[PDB]
Amino acid sequence: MTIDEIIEAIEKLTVSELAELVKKLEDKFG
Amino acid sequence: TIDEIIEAIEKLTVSELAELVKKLEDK
Amino acid sequence: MTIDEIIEAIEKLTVSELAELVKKLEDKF
Amino acid sequence: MTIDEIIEAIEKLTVSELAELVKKLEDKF
Amino acid sequence: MTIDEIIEAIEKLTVSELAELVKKLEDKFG
Amino acid sequence: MTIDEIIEAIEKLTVSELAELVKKLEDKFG
Amino acid sequence: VMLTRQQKELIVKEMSEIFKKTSLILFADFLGFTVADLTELRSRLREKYGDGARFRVVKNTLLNLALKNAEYEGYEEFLKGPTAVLYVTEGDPVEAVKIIYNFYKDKKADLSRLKGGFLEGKKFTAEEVENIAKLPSKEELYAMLVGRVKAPITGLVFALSGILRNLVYVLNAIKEKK
Repeated sequence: MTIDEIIEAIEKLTVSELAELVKKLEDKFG
Repeated sequence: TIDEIIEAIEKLTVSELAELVKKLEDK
Repeated sequence: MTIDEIIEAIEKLTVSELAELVKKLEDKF
Repeated sequence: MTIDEIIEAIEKLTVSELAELVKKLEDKF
Repeated sequence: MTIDEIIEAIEKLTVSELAELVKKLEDKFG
Repeated sequence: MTIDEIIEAIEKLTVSELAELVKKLEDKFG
Repeated sequence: VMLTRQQKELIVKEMSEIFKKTSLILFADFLGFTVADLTELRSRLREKYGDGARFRVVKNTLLNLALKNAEYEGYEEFLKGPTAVLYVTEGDPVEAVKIIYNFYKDKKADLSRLKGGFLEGKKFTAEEVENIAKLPSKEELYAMLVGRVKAPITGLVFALSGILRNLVYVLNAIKEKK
C-alpha cells in the first residue's frame, strides 16, 4: 500500500476497528 | 437509546465519525 | 439510526446522560 | 484493507514515508 | 558518522527497524 | 546503516553534538 | 630581562600546539578579579577536568600568534582588550563553559565579559555563551533523544487516536453547557 492507499483504508475502517488498530499499533511499536 | 447510540457509532466508518464530530462542533 | 438519526438522539440527551455516554465510550477504546 | 494488512503496510514504510503519512493524517483529521 | 549522516540513516530505516532502534536506545539510556 | 551501527555513531557524539542532533530531529519529526 | 630566540620560539610553539588540540577556547575579560577569584575558578574547573582544562591570562600578542599558527580565523575580535583564556584539552568541553558562566554570575560580573570563542572548532559569539551554558547534561540529552527518535511512531498513534478524542471532547463541550 502507498501512503495514500493506507489513508483510504483507514477511512473505510469502522470506529471499533480504529480503536483496535490503535491498540495493535502500540503493541507492535511499543 | 443510550447504548443504541454507542452501537450506532461502533458501526460508523472513520470518515463518517469525522462528519458527525464535524457537525457537532458547528454547535 | 443513520448519521443524523444519531445526532438527534444526542442533542435530546440530558446532562446526566451525556456524562455517562462519554464514560461508556472511553471504555470501548 | 484489514487492520492487520494496514499494520503490515505501515511496517514496510520508510521513516521519511511514515512522517509524511502522519503529516497527511494530521491534515485530514 | 556526522550528525546529518545519522539523521539520513534513520530516515531510510523501515518502521519496524525504527521501533527496534527506539527499543535499544530505551534500554541503554531510556 | 544498521540499527546497531546507528547506535554506535550516536554514542560517540559529544554533548554539543547530541544537542544539535536532538534539535534537528525535533524539527524534522513529530 | 630579555628572552633568547630559543625561549621566545618554544613559548609560542607550546601555546600553538595546545590550541591545535583544544575542543574549547573561550575568551574572557578577567580584569578586576582577585588572585583569590582565579584560584576559586581554577579549583572548580579542576574538580571536573583534573588537568584537562586551564584558565589563564595571556598577553594578546602571544594569543594572536598561537591562534594564527594553529589555523583559526575571525578571532581578532576576541582580542580587543586584556584577555584571559579558558581552554579544554581533555574531556567534554561544555561543562567548562557552564562553570565559568556560573562563576561570573556568582561574582555579579558583567556576563558580556565572556566574549565568544571556539567550541569544537566552531566560532560562537558572546550571545551564544548562555545557550551553551544552559545545555542539559549528556544523560538528559540521551533521554530526550529516545522521544525524538520515536516521534514518527508516537505521532502516528496520537493522530489516529485523536480522531476518537475529538468525539469525546465535543461531547463534553456540549455536556458542560450546563
